Amino acid sequence: INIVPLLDVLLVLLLIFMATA
Amino acid sequence: PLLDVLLVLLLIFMATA
Amino acid sequence: MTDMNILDLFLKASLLVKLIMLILIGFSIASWAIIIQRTRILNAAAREAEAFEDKFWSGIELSRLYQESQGKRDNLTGSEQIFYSGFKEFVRLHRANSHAPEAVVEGASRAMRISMNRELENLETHIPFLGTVGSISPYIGLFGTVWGIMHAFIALGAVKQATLQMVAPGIAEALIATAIGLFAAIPAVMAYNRLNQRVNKLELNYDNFMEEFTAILHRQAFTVSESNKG
Amino acid sequence: MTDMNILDLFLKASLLVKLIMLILIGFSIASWAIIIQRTRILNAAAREAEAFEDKFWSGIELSRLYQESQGKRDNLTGSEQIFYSGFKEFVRLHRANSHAPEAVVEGASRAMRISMNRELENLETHIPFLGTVGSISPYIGLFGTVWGIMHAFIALGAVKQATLQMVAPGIAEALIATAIGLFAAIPAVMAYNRLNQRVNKLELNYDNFMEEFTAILHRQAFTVSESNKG
Amino acid sequence: MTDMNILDLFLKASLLVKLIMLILIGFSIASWAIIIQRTRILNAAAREAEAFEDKFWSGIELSRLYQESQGKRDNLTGSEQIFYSGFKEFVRLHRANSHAPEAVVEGASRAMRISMNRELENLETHIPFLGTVGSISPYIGLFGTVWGIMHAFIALGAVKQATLQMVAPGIAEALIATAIGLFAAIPAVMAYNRLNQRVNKLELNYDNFMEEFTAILHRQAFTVSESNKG
Amino acid sequence: MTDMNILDLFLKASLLVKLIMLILIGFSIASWAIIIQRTRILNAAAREAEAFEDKFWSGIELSRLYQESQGKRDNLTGSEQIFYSGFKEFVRLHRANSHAPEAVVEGASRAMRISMNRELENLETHIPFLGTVGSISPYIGLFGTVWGIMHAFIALGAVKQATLQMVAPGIAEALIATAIGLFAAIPAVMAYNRLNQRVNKLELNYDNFMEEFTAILHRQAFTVSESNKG
Amino acid sequence: MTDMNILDLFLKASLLVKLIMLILIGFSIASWAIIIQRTRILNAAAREAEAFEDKFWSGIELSRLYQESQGKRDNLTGSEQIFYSGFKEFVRLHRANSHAPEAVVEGASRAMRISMNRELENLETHIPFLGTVGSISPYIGLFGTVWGIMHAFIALGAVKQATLQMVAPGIAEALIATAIGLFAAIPAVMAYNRLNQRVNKLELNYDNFMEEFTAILHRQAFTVSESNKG
Repeated sequence: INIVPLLDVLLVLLLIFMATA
Repeated sequence: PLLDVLLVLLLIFMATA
Repeated sequence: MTDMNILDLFLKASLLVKLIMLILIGFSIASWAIIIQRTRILNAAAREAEAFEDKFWSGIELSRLYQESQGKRDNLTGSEQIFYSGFKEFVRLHRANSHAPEAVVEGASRAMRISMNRELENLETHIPFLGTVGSISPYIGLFGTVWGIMHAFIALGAVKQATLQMVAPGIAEALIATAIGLFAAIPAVMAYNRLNQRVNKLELNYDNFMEEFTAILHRQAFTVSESNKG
Repeated sequence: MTDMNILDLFLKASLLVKLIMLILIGFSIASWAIIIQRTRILNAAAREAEAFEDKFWSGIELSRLYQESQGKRDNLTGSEQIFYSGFKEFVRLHRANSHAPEAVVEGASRAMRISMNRELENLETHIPFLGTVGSISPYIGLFGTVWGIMHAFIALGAVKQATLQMVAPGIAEALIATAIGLFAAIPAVMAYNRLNQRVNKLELNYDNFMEEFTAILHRQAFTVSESNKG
Repeated sequence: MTDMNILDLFLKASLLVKLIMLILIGFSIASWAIIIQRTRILNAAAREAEAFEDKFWSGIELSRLYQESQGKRDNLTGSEQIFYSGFKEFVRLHRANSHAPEAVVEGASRAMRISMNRELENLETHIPFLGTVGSISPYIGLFGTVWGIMHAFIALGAVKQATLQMVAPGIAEALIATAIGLFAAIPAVMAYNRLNQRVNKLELNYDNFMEEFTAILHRQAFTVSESNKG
Repeated sequence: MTDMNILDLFLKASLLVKLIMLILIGFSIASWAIIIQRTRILNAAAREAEAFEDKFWSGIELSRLYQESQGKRDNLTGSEQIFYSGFKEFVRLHRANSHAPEAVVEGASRAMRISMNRELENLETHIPFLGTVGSISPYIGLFGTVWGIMHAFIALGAVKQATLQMVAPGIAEALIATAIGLFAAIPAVMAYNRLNQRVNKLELNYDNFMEEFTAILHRQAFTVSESNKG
Repeated sequence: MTDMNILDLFLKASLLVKLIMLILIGFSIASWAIIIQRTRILNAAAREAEAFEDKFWSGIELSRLYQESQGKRDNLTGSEQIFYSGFKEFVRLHRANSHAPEAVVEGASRAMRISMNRELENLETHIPFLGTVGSISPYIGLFGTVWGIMHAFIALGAVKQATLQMVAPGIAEALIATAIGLFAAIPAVMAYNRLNQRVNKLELNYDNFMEEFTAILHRQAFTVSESNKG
């Protein structure tokens, strides 16, 4: 199981999530 | 890792509005 | 108060996301099915192989043993199947090339290798699917999760005014997707490792048997050749 | 004022969350039990192997030592059991088929390797259980954390305006599964690797005993067989 | 309703990101074509190897089979190629240096190794690229996604009143990159493991053949050499 | 203006949080000192091993180099230690067991292997510490960071008008432990790898030299024993 | 619109941030350089070993071959060095113990193994650096992101009015750190696997040749032993 690419995204998600305000 | 952002999603969900 | 049901989240899922979740569900299910079936078959094969190895090493006569196996030959496996075929090849090469115990023994061993590789295949079936599924699924889940997220930001940018409320559903769905992928993945990978280990164990045992039968066949062929001349 | 007790979440955790905690904690207990038992067993196995090697390489003749071992053959482990099995099989094979000392060596060696395999099997019992539990438990915690995640999202879905008031119970509720999973995982992998290392040590020691004893048996067989023909 | 559909976003994609996307799409197509061509090659090779195995094991005369192979020598493949190489080498060396059967045998084994490895180059060809893709692709997608997302995200923070619109479309697009990367990775990795499996199978088949043929050639050399001296 | 510096919030870490941070700091110091000491130790051992091998493979007499190693016996490591012990055991068993040059040299070589095991164990000392610390200290920091943030969002849950500043301080105070743990882990893993690679280099040094010396000692015992019977 | 090039964020980045970034940049540069030089080395070695074996198998005189290689002993590489070492040690051993072709053969085999392993290390230099790099860099991207979000929280908590603007630099730092980590990693993984494969291929080649030359030399020693008694 390679895991590296997994969550390095999600952090990104919550930056636009923050941009929602 | 999987667990670590379970929080981050919940947290920034809880705090965004 | 309303029970917090994932169903409301499901029916809002896009075409692609729902389809991918279905892919993951099916892969997980078949993972379980293969794990169970292969596990049972492997355990039983190992036990029968142990019993037959001990029976052969019980000092039992080779020809007696071969007659006894040949009686029920229609159901041979693993050690005993290889024994049967190899004994057959030893018999025939000794009948044709008794003058060459070493050459006869070599053809014996080759018949044995043939049968063994056959059994290794017969037993390994579907396992590479296990490894494939375990190794591939997390990427699938991440893909679906990313897709949902993209549609979420599609919902967000197309609105002049920002807000958290408009985006939560997409996030929830996509994260569920990643989770599902991981759920499917972990069992597959664990099973893949375990099964390959036990398979290697069997393989080592079989190779050991092949060489041991080979050398015993060397002694048998040489002795049968010489004592019938003096 | 009310004390900020950690159980304030556990009691308010959703039934699924408490189920996840219970299962993970059960695996935590099992991890501890098997870890400790294997720890004691390996320490004792190392000490017994030390004890038997110390007397075996003390110069004592192997016949008397074999009779001593037979006194409790019911009760043999590790190097001592390898010793007795090799002694017995070597004597019987040498007396039965002295004409082929190499055959004596080979049969006895395979018997010794058999005993060593069995002892290694004894030492490794349930160790893979520890490894698998350590690898897997964080994901069992994942299941519950995810269900809490979705409960929290549907919780916020109740109010028209989103805000940092509503779902924090649901959030800290969700995370309990993850925490209990990590609680289950840390010692399990810790000890899995540690006992893996110690068992590698033990396996190496037993193999070296097998090698020296096999060579001793080979020399005894060859010298005795050659002398018988003088 | 803005027709904010994925195709157009890709059309108006930023410079470096669009370059990355084209790179990945090419990776995808090339993976596709490599899979297809190599699948054809391996299927046909499996078929041809199958038939050649079946015809060889038939007890057919070696010289006759060699002549039939020779008739199309210009287009030999697989076990046919190995057989031709070894057999021709054997005949030549036998007719030149019949006095050293071991030497001729060794040369023949050399020749079969040479042709066989050549064949494995022919077959394995480009697979390591499939591995390379299934290895890098996720990270390339990450990288492009990150670069573009950074651009938009920090473009946000240079205005007094942070507004969602200046970013959401941009990040929605940028994520397309990682999506594509994983979409390419999936079939890539599936095909990788599949093809490597089949290749190992071929390898074992060929090696077993090489050994059996080696035994046969040893036997023929020795039998003919001793017969001519009677 | 309050000095909320990294050190400030670290000191103002809550009891569990401050304790976790301190534990991580202790791990860091321990790993750093271990790494430097073991690194210089590896450099010294490699220097000594290479110099001694250069001296041995120059044709120096076995007895002369042997007593020269006896001279610093109390300060021998690695290859020099192994050679000294090997020739000592070989000579001693030969004088006691000259009748079996093979048995003598095999006993001496196994004693050499035992010394090699002991010195390798000395080398690995403090190394598993580094590996597992690097593995786990992330867990120690992150667990506490996680719980603190949970409690922080529980607290800000009571606010009608949510603002991050009611949680940003707590979130940072939590994340400090994670950051320090990982910062200390990085070098742990790097040094673990580098020093383990050196360790395997030295281990191969020792196995190869042991095999060379064992063969040379077999030759020496054979020559001396055969001459003794002239 | 601000010409918001990444260089600006880097230059505005904090000191530790810039240090981390440059650390990654250096790792990447060295990674590419290692891959390049090592690849050229291995290509040259592959070609020269291939040609050497081709010419050697051609049936040319072994002694003439050793003369010619000794013509440039200063510049032996791979197969050539192994041949020279084996043949020289063979010459010496036969001059000592032609009576024991088995002993002489084993001694030459040890010599060739030594030469081979030395060559293999000479080839493998810095590969483990690539392994370590591909192992660590993403962890670096992580910790960098963590420090970035840390400074982000410091800034966000110090303003009377919460504004997402203050954290923008921190997360920008996180993004740049992670991007550099990925960029350094890609080549690492790719080339690391590639190079391990190639070197193992060469290792197979050399082992095979070693065995072949071993049998040839055993035969040649026996032939010379028989001829000397003529």
